[PDB]
Amino acid sequence: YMRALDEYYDKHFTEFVPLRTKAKEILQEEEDLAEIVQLVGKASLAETDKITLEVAKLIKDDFLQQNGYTPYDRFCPFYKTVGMLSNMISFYDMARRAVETTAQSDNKITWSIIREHMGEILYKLSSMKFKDPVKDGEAKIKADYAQLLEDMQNAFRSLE
Amino acid sequence: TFGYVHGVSGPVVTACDMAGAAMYELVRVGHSELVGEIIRLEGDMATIQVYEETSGVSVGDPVLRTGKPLSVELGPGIMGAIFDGIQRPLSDISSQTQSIYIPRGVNVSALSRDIKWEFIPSKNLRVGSHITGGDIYGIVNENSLIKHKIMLPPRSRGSVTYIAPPGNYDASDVVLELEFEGVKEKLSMVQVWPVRQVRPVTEKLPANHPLLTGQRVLDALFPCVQGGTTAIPGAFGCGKTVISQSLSKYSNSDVIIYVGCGERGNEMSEVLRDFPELTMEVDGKVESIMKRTALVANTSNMPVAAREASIYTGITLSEYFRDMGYHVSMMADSTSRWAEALREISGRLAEMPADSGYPAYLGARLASFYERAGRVKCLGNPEREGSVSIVGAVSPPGGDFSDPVTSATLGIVQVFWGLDKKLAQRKHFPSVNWLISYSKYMRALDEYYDKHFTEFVPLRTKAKEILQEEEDLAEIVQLVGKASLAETDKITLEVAKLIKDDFLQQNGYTPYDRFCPFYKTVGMLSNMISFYDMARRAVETTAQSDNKITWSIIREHMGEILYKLSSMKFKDPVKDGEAKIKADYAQLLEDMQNAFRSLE
Amino acid sequence: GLTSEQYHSQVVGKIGYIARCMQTIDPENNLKKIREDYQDVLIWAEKNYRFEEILEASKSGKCPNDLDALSRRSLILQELLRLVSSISPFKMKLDLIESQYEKMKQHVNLWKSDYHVKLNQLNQLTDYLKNAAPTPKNNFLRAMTSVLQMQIAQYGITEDNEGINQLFKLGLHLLAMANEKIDEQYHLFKGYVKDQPEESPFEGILPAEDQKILVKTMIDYAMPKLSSKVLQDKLSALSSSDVLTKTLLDSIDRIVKENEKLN
Amino acid sequence: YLSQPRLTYKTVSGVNGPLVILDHVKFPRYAEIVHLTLPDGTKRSGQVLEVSGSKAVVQVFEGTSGIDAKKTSCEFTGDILRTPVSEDMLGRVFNGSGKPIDRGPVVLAEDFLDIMGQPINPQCRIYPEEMIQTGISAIDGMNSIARGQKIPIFSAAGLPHNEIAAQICRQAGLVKKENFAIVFAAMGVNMETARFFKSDFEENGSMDNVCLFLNLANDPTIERIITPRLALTTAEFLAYQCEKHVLVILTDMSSYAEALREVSAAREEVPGRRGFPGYMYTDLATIYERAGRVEGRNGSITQIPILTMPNDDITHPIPDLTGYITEGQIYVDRQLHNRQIYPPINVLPSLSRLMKSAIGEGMTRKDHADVSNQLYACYAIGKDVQAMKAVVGEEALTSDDLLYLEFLQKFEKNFITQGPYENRTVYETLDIGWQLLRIFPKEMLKRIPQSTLSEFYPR
Amino acid sequence: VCLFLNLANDPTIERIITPRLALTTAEFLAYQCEKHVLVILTDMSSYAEALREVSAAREEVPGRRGFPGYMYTDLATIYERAGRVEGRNGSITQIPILTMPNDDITHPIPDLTGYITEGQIYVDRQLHNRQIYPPINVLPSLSRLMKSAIGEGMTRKDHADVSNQLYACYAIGKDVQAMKAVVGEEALTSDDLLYLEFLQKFEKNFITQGPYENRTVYETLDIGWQLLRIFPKEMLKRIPQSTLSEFYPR
Amino acid sequence: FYRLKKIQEKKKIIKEKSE
Amino acid sequence: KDRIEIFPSRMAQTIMKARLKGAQTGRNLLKKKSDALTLRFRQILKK
Repeated sequence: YMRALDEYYDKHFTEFVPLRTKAKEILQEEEDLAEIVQLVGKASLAETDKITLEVAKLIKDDFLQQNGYTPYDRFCPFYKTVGMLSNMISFYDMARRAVETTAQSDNKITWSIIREHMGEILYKLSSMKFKDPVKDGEAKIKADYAQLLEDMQNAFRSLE
Repeated sequence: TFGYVHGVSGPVVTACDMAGAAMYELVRVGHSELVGEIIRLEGDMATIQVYEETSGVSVGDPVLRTGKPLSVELGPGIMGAIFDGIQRPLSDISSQTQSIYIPRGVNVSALSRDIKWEFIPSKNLRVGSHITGGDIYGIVNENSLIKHKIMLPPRSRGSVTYIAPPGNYDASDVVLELEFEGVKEKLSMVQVWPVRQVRPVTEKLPANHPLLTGQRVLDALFPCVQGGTTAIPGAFGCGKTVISQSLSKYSNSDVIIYVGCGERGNEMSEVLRDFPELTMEVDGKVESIMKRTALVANTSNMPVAAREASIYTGITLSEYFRDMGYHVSMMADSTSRWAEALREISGRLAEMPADSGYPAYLGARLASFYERAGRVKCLGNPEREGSVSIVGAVSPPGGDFSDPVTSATLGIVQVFWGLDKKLAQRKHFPSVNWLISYSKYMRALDEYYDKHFTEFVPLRTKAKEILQEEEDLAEIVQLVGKASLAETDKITLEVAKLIKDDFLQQNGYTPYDRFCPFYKTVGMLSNMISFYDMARRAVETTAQSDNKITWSIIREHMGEILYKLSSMKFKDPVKDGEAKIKADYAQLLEDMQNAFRSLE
Repeated sequence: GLTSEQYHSQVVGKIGYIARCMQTIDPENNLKKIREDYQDVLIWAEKNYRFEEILEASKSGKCPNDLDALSRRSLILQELLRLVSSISPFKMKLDLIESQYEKMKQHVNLWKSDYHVKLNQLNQLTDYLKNAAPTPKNNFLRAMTSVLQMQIAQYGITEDNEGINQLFKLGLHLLAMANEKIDEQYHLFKGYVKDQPEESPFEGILPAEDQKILVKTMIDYAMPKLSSKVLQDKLSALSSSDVLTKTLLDSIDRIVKENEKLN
Repeated sequence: YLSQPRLTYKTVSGVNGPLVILDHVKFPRYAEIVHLTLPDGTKRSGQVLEVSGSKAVVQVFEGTSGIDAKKTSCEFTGDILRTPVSEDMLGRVFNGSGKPIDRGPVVLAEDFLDIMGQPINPQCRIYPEEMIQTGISAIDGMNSIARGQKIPIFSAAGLPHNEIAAQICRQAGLVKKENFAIVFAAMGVNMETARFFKSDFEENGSMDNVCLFLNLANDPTIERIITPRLALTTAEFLAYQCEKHVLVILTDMSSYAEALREVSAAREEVPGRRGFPGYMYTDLATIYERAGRVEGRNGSITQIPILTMPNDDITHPIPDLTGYITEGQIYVDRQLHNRQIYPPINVLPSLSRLMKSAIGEGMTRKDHADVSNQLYACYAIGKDVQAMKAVVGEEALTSDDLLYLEFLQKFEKNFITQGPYENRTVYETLDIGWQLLRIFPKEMLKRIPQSTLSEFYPR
Repeated sequence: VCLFLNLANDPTIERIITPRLALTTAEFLAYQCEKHVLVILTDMSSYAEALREVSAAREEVPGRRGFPGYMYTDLATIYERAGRVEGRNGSITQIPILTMPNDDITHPIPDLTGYITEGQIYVDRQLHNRQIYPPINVLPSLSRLMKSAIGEGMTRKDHADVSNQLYACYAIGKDVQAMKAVVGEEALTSDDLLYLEFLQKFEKNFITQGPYENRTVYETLDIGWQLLRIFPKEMLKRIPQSTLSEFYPR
Repeated sequence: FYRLKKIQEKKKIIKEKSE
Repeated sequence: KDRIEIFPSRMAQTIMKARLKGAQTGRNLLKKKSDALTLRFRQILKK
């Protein structure tokens, strides 16, 4: 039904379709990379592969994982779902931007640098799931996720 | 007489009033006279497996009982013909009905009765002279290339009461009449024979004479014998075309029979579009091999009984020509597809499924079919030898030889040529693998070689041994590299590459070596093995000296000889006669002797 | 092997066939030795037994009924009859017929013998000419085959005769040679005539009309190569010859050479 | 013509599943059509599944629900099923049994053809030769289809094989280096997908060429059995009588084989391998082999069966037999689809055994075969290098391997990836191929002859 | 010799009775004329498939791979017509020959024949492709009456121990080959190298034999000892000291 | 397959028993 | 031992084909790793 729903998305959640495509792409790349990782080991991975793995874990644990018995994740409205996915995919985009831009150069950026540089940002990306529409408003949740995006942009701009 | 249809459930028709019907007799069901085979009797009823679509048959439809089981009509007019497995002549159906379809329940006579043939009676025969099964009572001048020989049917004998004088007759004319125990029999030029009964022979004989294919790799390393049996993996890029065309054009087979036994539509279209175009030289004139080839060709949507009957129709025509004393070569194009036709018929009958789904008797049917091959002293009075060489292909699943059809075929057959898509990719024509391939007739053919080509046998042994050695020298190269091999085994490698590139490789489109006579093949391999032995001698007799010889020394000193050996291919049998090629190869031997001696 | 009734039917048939081959190879009882060797199979056709009667005899073992022995005897006679037929108009002495019969009977396996191979080759050369129409190659093959038939009649095939071996070696090559290569056909035939010890090989063997056609053929090939009218007419003079001769060929060669030296 | 009036029997002697058994039938025909009236006035067609003596077993197209003895009437139509064929049905949408479902008229027949047809005479069939371009680069460049080839688009459940089929339908045509027709035939296509086909072909202007047969997932399975035969009968009319090159796109032959299974079990035959009938080979052959060029008629029939491979098992009877009868395979691939490449045609296992006839000068262009071979070789070497990269690391790669990785990326991103509504002529696909092959210096394009490299490579 | 022939194209159902004719003649000669008859039954696979053909036409309950449910009983009706009888000097050896389909010794024909017969001489592709003749792969071979047909006063008194030790050394050599397939020459200890040396010299000396060579049992046992001597005594774990101290040294 | 074949045969025999 | 000791079924056949292809992927990747190590080792010996 994706072909049909792309119209509804381009009218209501215009940004959701590319997020969906990139989420699927990330999941598939991580699936591919795990086969090598288990057969040989993680040493040979490039920064792009490391970021793909370490964002796919974020998606698989903190977006595609839902405790249906808790008050906050008994039901995830679509504004919350698209906000979560937008933040995660924005993190993917900007991490890959940093490493791609600084590759083949002496002032090299790496996932090993990014993780320690903005450990808080990763914690909040993980914690996004806990926002509770039943008490937090739609306005509050949207504002919080936009603030996380702002913090992410500031952290990346400082790392750069 | 007529029966009447009493039921129809798919192809299974059930006919009443068939008291006398014979099991496995053919019947013509319905007003369109669809063909069907009596697969069961009960009381005075019969169950008829109708080959063609039954849509439209109705209760009460007349069932015309053919008097004979599934049978082939044998007589003049076979040559150059195209037949469906049931012996329906397609080249006459299309012409007469002016349509691109096989009319449902067509009833075209297999051999045209309209065309007049020239018949010359056997000069000795006269009224009152005794005549026996298999005797030739006359010759029909079918072609410039096949003098058809009109034979008494087996199981027929007596005293001549009438033999037609020489002249123009057609299959409808009673050409002879004979008498036995007062009973009288009239015989036209056309007889009939069940496809599933082996035509009798006075005496089978040991397959004893080479089946030349003109391909060096086939005639030298993996021979088949006139009357022998062969297998060929059929695949996309392998190029079975080469073997089929080489047998058709250049083999010593006096006659060729093809079988399609359920090809793909367009795959069969290729064969039917090609074969008429092939040509052969006979007595210094270019002739079309359809003067000596008959094609039982059919596609996969044709009746399943047609696909399963194709192998037997082909082998029965080939046995007819064998009886006339020709050296027939019969090529089946996919016994795997014939086997699937068999599996389908078995499934329709609901028999118990045997190994991996094929019927309980696939192995027996294959065994009997191939066993019908052989070199025989034909029946009848004029002493004759014929043969039928069954070169039927088999199509493994992706190269897996364990499926019942391929495994039984490789157990039954005696030669296997193993064409290889990988060598075809490497641009090595023929694509014969020369490691999976094999031939079990070598012991039988040593007799012939010890008479005609006395020196070929050691060369065969040595060549196969060289190539097998290289099979391990390659892994040695992988382990430690080419620089690490002793000089003797370096020589092994370079001569093995010489054999690969310039003996076993044969570009089939060139004039000089499209067809490689056996004298030329034995000469080529003799010179190459002479070089091998001389290089081995040079290295081995100087291992005991400081002036030790090496491949580098040999190549730099004898580059002319190596180029000459590599160019031995180009010696053209059509212009460079047998004597000239033999003298040229002997001169190469002289030069090689002198070069090795001057190095020594 | 064969069924019992079929085997005995074959025995009857082969007795009849041996009788027929005898009658065709010697319709006058000239070959007494052979007819005595075949007396015990010839008797059943000498008398007018019906197939049923001879079949009962075969079943009872009264008549010779070993099928392998019958095959061998019939084949020894069949190759001889094929020889006598292949020579066709070139009749052969009774004594030579007998010697060849004896050799064939001695031989181990006729269907693998060089006797049979030579008969097969001669029958190739004869079958092609039976139908082939008159053109240079066919005329050459017919001339060489007539000479070969004469030599076969005069010597017999059971010997390594150099002349007959050469005639085969050339005739089969000519037969295999392409039809469009008129030049090489001529070269082969003329080379044969040149090498032949006899100066006029075909005299008496061919009829004068065919010999005249052969002079006409050689002249027709030689003439178009020339350049001078005088020399063309000097060659045309040779067309009157009734017989082909090595010296006449040499004269033709002289004149073609003289034209080519004028060129 | 049949003058005699039809016999209508109330003699129903049984109703057993989808079958109605009538007795005292006068001279029943096998495969005779029947129109039977239920007690309440409804009407249902049926086909005489079997015959014996005075009995006739009628497979009612719709269920037997509501049928009874003593009140159901059953008219025997006195002839086998026949399809009315014309050119008028070019540009129409029909349900599985020839009834129009586009609110047009019932077809005014140019002829009545027996839908079983007859097998084309193998001595009249001709080799396919020239190309049919589908617009989809991944098969036009690398797997081109010769006129008369039968080449199936293998695909697993969920992959966009229906979308690919629709794109082929909307784009296909002669290479035009106007007598082309298409016969779409959806078997067992769910309602949303059928609506997708209908509205897509209506909207994108292609309906002039396309005769579309739809057997919805919940239409009678006997109508599913006879849909491919209706499609191919119309294709034979339009090809071998109207002399226009037809492309037959049979969709979900797995959903056809399921209907074949249902009809066999209704006949009460014992199952064959994997539950399918033993004769499935002959039947699928009867469907496929109604294709190819015929001597003396300037038309043809190309086929593109589309297969839902169960469990992705290429050994399953449907794909195995379809590979035996057809002449290639085009793989729709799940890893590509997940990576969100469209058309996810995996060109490594894909093959077209008759591509060698559809290409070359005068058919597509001089360099088609060479560019296809070189693209395949570089794609495979790139996949090899991509497998190796994760093991040896990027900086352990040589410059040539980096070229191959770049080529792999841009071949999956510019050549394979097309988007549903982008139509690329074969010439455009070849030029995209060259734009990718220019990633390499000429010396690496070892499968292209120099005579071609020198002509096409520059610029 | 008395041949019964049912060639490849003769009737299939007749193969059902051909073995029974042959064994009936064997019984007439052995138990009434007192000959020592050796019976050969060629392609009991081509027999079992005739059995499957008839049983399928009958629709009898199938066993494994479609063969009838009673193929054991039928094969036993054939085979168990062997052995010797009290008071009658003759005997009927039997040497059935059968083609194991796909070389698969778990196939019903070889399996049931194994359960019925007194052993099996197993002929091996992995040796025939190396051109060892005869390619008797002893490791799966078996002869249930060797244990009593050998010993003191019949052949020789080391025979049992020699045979058992050759079995063990051959098995360990095959295992060492399968191990070096993983770990290569370097990782093998001298004992594994000893076993590989034994395996080579065993297939070269003991199995390999001229097609017209007639080795006595004593020669075969001595050739067995030449190989057992490849080892130090303590590696001949299957031979007791009394045997070893007498035969091992020489 | 064998079980289904057996059931089919038994149904045929039932038809013969009833008719 | 000869067999993996999974019980016959279509599920088992699917799992075994997946596992066979997994082991073949492992074989290919480890063979390429060995080729990298071997090329480096040979280079290092030459130097």
